[PDB]
Amino acid sequence: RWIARTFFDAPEKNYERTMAILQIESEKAELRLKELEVRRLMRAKGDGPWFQYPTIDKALIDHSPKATPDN
Amino acid sequence: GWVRPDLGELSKVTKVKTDRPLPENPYHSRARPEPNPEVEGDLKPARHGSRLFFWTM
Repeated sequence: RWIARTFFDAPEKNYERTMAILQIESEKAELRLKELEVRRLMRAKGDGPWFQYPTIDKALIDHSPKATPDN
Repeated sequence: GWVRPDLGELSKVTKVKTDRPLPENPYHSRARPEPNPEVEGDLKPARHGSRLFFWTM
């Protein structure tokens, strides 16, 4: 009684604690495989935010009316 | 007649009317790039931290 109650923790506390750690690192591992999937896909699709290599900016094209002959 | 215009003959960019409707989509005028969706929405702290081989928070 003395030993157990003062120095230790119930199989309750430890047990459910392990339940929580398995929650945490579980969902981590899952989401790691997710990000490997994502970044794997991004170089092919180039859709989303991660991989962007800036082209030349359209901001300056000089739309102004120019020397008439053409273009 | 014909008064001579001299130094005021030109520049002064002229305004003119034409019956023909202005050309739209001049020269090639292709389709648009279908731009990429911009990042939106409130974002909260990340989940459990660096996610690395270890190092939680």
